Amino acid sequence: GAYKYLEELQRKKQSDVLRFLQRVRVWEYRQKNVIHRAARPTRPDKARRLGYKAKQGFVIYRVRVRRGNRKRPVPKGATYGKPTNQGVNELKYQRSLRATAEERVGRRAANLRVLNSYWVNQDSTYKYFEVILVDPQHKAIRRDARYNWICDPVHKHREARGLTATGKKSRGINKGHKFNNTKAGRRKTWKRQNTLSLWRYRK
Amino acid sequence: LSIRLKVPPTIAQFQYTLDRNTAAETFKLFNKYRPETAAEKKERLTKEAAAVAEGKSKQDASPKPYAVKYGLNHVVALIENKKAKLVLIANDVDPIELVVFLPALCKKMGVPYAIVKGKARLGTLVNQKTSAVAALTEVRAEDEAALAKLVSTIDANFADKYDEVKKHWGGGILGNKAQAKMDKRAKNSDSA
Amino acid sequence: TVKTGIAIGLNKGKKVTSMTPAPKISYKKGAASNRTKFVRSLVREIAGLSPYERRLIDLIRNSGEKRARKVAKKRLGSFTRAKAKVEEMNNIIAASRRH
Amino acid sequence: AISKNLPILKNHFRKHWQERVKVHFDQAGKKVSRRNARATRAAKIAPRPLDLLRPVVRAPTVKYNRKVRAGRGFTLAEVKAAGLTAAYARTIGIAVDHRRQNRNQEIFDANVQRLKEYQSKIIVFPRNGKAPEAEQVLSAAATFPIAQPATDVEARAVQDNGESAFRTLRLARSEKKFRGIREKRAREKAEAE
RNA sequence: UUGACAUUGUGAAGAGACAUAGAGGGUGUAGAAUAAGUGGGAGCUUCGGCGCCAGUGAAAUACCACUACCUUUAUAGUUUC
RNA sequence: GUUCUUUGUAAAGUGCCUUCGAAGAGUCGAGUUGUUUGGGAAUGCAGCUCUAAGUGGGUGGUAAAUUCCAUCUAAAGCUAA
RNA sequence: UUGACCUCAAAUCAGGUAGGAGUACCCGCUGAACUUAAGCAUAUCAAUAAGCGGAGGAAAAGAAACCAACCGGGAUUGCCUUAGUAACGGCGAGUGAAGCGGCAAAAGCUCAAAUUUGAAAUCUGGUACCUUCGGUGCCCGAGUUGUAAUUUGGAGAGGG
Repeated sequence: GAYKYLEELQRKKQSDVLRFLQRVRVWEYRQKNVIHRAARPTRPDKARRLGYKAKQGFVIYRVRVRRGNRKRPVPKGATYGKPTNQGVNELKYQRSLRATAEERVGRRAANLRVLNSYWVNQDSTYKYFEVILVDPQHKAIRRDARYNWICDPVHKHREARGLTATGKKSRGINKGHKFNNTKAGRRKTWKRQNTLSLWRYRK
Repeated sequence: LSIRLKVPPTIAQFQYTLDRNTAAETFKLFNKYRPETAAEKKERLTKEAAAVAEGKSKQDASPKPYAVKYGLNHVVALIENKKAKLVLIANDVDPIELVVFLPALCKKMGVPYAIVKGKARLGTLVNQKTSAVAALTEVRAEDEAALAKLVSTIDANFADKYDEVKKHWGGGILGNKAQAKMDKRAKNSDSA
Repeated sequence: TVKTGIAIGLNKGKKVTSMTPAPKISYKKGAASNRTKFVRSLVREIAGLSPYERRLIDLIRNSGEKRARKVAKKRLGSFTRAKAKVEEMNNIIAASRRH
Repeated sequence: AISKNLPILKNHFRKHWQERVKVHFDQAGKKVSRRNARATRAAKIAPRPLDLLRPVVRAPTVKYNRKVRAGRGFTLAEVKAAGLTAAYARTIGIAVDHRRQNRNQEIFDANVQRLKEYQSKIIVFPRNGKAPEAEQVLSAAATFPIAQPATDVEARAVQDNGESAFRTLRLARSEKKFRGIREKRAREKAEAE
């Protein structure tokens, strides 16, 4: 309703008036741990258009990880082959540190069902992506009125899916030229299309 | 927020409180105006079964429910239609982002907003737990003089302090052990 | 654009006698109204401006309208937004120190 | 080392296509099965024809001529100017398109007319049971073939009054290009106040 | 191992060198002189001042320029102190 | 093909005129680095600084800018054969 | 000198949930060597072998910020064709996608962005009753930081 005024609010948090409030936002995010218990959402605008109902189910988590890349536990470079392929620190990851906010609390989500996710505040050491979950074994969810697909075996448990809301956040898998790469997947988008299908009735 | 260091110019109203001399008559004024509870409304439906349902009189043979206005972070029709009078502010306010634009929804339209602290007791006269504002558009003649009188009080204690507050920041509040050495240092530095 | 009706050469297309009814439903996202210019005249006036734009409002009028645009150009990342953001600042200054 | 004057093969050879080649030895397998589902799962299950009357749409581009293609519906504008609504067409069997409409005149004067030879040929059975059977047809897609409308016949008299063509189209292509060149100097000449 | 921005607020902050332009001194022997290594000597508003005015003599005093700048100020500001 | 019930002064859909037209908030774009690919001077994925608009933005296999037109309505989910 | 709301906790109860094997096919993330090589790096092999986790009973993808410059186009994948010409590679060995046409299989839908304001109508839990992949009544909690009904880019909502 009155979320139209919240739409304008974007860079006002960094302006010379609410810039002090920016630290107050990331304040509680670091004071708490990784896995804990939360209550009512802090942002009624974002945690709403992803699926909302004033009852007992829609919550907002608070996961805290590092900020950067990843280095594989190899004995100071167990690889070491080609000078271009080499570089244990040059291997600055490639394709996953965004679902991380769910990929670890997915064990805490395997017993539930992740709805969507978003962002609130960050620094230069940690990451804070608040994720909303919905309990699928809850009778209020199994019935309700709108949603009637939660009962059916549908979801992939958004922590090993790769097709999360934070995963479909990117992943251009449309139909155009910029979407012909991962249109099928990784193997079938190459192993299959490059296969000379030879029937019985050969030419 | 408004105890330790500086305060944001967009707010600077949490340090200001209302006296118990005016707030007393304010709470008692909203006492007579409250919707019926769930325990005294569902049973009432069985009483009007032979007057409204079988009586064929939708909202005809029923007294006017003079209910006080309300709404905080969800106000749309009370601005475009100019139906906002007495406006109150919440106490705790967990969303920090949902308080920096509350006085702006009354200053632009010239709506007499009142900086008050509390919404829990006013949540009892609305059959809930938390409340918000309490304006009156269709008030009776019983409390007509008890409503216009408070208008001149709010406008001379809240409406006159907005532009001046917005300019200045706000601070100078003493801390704790910090002022037990800092203030004692300047005393010996000037006149030992 | 006056088609040819025959083989290609000068014009492009065919003489289509369309009835040109109702097109799409979202050509003009912005307009006058009393709500679109009600939020910015209530929310934007609170915070005012941003720290990186408080310096750009002292380069357009002072250092002319050439190099000042280049400063905001690299500040954003493109020049396509130098007429949708910088141009908007012309109405901000006039609604501040002027009025 | 050197293949001399021979066409060097650059296909999927060097790779391990020993177990990669997905051979398909079906065709007739899924044939009969689907046909056992066309005479049962489509005939003795929900007594309705599969291939309904598809909208005769054309296949453009100069690369292909005298072609013929089908669609997914008759839009909403064609249904509105037919006789019934859009929501009512979803109950009968009339195909309805989506996400947009059409603006062409030839399209409107081809699909709407065809619906007149379909809607007036069938009726609507009541929802209160009954609904007698009068031997229906399980083929509405390939019932009324529509080819390309021929213009004038092969008996046109000799008409000429300055054809040129080869000289006209040559200057037409030049005029298409030389637009921001000829008019460029002309605009800078008429501005001489 | 090193550096800028951001993470990370605030401007009451001791002392310098700059990003466009107009004065200030150019003093070694002799010539009462500011003749600064080199170039330019028929000239710019023309009624009028100096055009090469005197003694001395390697260089002689308006004139769009490669120029080393002893010491200041300077409009919206200033990467590291 | 039958028997047994009144949902309902109800619900849904369609036409014309006046007053109108909301659209997700560190997301898109751009720049640097790594990996991958068929895409030719930045296609997809991951991380970081700067950092979007309301008569708007983006794409349509060759970057950018000025004067016109123009296949869409994303950053959310579910969905037979 | 004395009672409430929000946030943060603690059991062995009615009513629920979590930790894996097999695993064709398929999907997300991370990550090698050998063969060929007019010496070596780039590149090919290879968005690979092996290994791990989750979901489904087909999976991924897909009902348009897509594909065209024509006779405007009518959802995804796969077989045939487009298609071995361009591109990428010490232009060497190699890798090599998509659009038009044609064929088989079709019926599509909805949250926030939106206050009934002159009667908190729906959903969850417990008891009783009953026709138990459910319904009615009474008594709580969640719920003024606004739920529910209506509506989905093809327009839709609010009046006469």
